[PDB]
Amino acid sequence: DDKDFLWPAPNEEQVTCLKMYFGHSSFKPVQWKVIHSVLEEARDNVAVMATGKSLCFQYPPVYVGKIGLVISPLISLMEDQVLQLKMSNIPACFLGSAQSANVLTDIKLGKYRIVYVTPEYCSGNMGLLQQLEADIGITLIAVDEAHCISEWGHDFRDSFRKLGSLKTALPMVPIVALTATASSSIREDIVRCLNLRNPQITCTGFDRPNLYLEVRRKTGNILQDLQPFLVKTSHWEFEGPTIIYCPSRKMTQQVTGELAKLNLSCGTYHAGMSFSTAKDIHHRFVRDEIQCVIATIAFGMGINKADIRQVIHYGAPKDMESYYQEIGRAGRDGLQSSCHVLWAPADINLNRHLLTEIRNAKFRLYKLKMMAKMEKYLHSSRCRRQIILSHFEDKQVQKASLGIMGTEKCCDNCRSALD
Ligand SMILES: CCc1c(N2CCN(C(=O)c3ncnc(C)c3O)CC2)c(=O)n2nc(C3=CCOCC3)nc2n1CC(=O)Nc1ccc(C(F)(F)F)cc1Cl
Ligand SMILES: [Zn+2]
Repeated sequence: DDKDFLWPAPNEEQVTCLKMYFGHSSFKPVQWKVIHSVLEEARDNVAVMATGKSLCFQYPPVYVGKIGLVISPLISLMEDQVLQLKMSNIPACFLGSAQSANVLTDIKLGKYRIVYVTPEYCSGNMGLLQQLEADIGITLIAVDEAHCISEWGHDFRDSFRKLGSLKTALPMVPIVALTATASSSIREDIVRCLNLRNPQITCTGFDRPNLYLEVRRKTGNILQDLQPFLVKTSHWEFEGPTIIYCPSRKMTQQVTGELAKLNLSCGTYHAGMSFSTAKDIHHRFVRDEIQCVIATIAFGMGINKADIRQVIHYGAPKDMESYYQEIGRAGRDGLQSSCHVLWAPADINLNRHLLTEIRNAKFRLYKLKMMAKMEKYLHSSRCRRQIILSHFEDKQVQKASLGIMGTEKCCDNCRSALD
């Protein structure tokens, strides 16, 4: 199941390095997402993990035989990670003012794969980083406890604000900012204060008991299907901020057309609109000038909005992984939210036909497997949350979710099994 989520697939050399230096035979999907984006795209990342964090930033410099810099204020934990790396035959060291001249020389020569430094040491030694980059090449800079750069976080540190010059001093080096807080507002501050460019955001390890899951059959008559979600007001509206994800541009236009007849505060978003009208819809939704966005998969990434109360997939989703990213945008404030899929067998027939249009054979098989998992989820009588967590989350999140599973607030299948 985990291997199906890996896109693209790791090669043999990547797998051999993982077994030899990290004692693992396979990458976890979130680990692979960060690692692949660093190695192949030199992309900045924000990795939010609630508790295998170290592999994300330790594996890429070890694989390419270069240097990964790790910035952290947790001195004892850095010393322990240095020790664990050495026990696995990985040259690593903690570099600070008390280090020997002989150690800095081997760092300068590219003999150490991972170098741990405090933020204060890093701030006062930028020229050394420019020298390491020009002579050896820095694979990445990891910034641990990254929430410390935020003034509205719970642990602001003066030593962190100076890390905003890393991107200017080393423009080609990707930064992997790591934190254990899933706060949406702290994440936007991490991105801004570190000067990250189009960062890949990952967020994993958290159970989300505030997300109610439901799958229901459609009639195709749009208003008949959406009426149960609507509240007559003086016009009509949803309970709160809502996203309606559709499988095509035409469906976004038809759904928007029906809600516009009701004078509902809404806007359409798809990749066929002009840049200015897309920016307008995005801005109006985050400023709460519109309550509902009717969109294709093109809408969602980079949306800093914690109070999405409802996600509706109007039509069977085509891809299980995309569905997971989309529902993950609901209730980031921790308050009650709902994620509903309204589907019909005809949506699955059409989704399957469009899959034949993917010319790359390897990508078509990956998308076919994401589609088959989505179809199994839709037709299932089992707990929806159990299925989702089994595909995407670790055993501790699965174990932690056992409290909500089986109860009236879990999913539609737990509610039906109850009575
Ligand atoms: C889906 C991952 C996720 C997120 N993302 C949303 C999608 N995304 C982007 O849009 C995006 N991707 C790339 N680059 C940029 C710039 C982007 O914005 C990546 C981050 C995301 O933003 N958050 N926020 C949290 C919080 C957890 C606790 O504190 C509050 C907030 N957790 C997440 N997760 C994990 C999550 O949702 N798992 C989960 C657990 C149970 C169920 C269920 F079965 F029970 F229903 C369903 C799901 Cl999906
Ligand atoms: Zn359930």
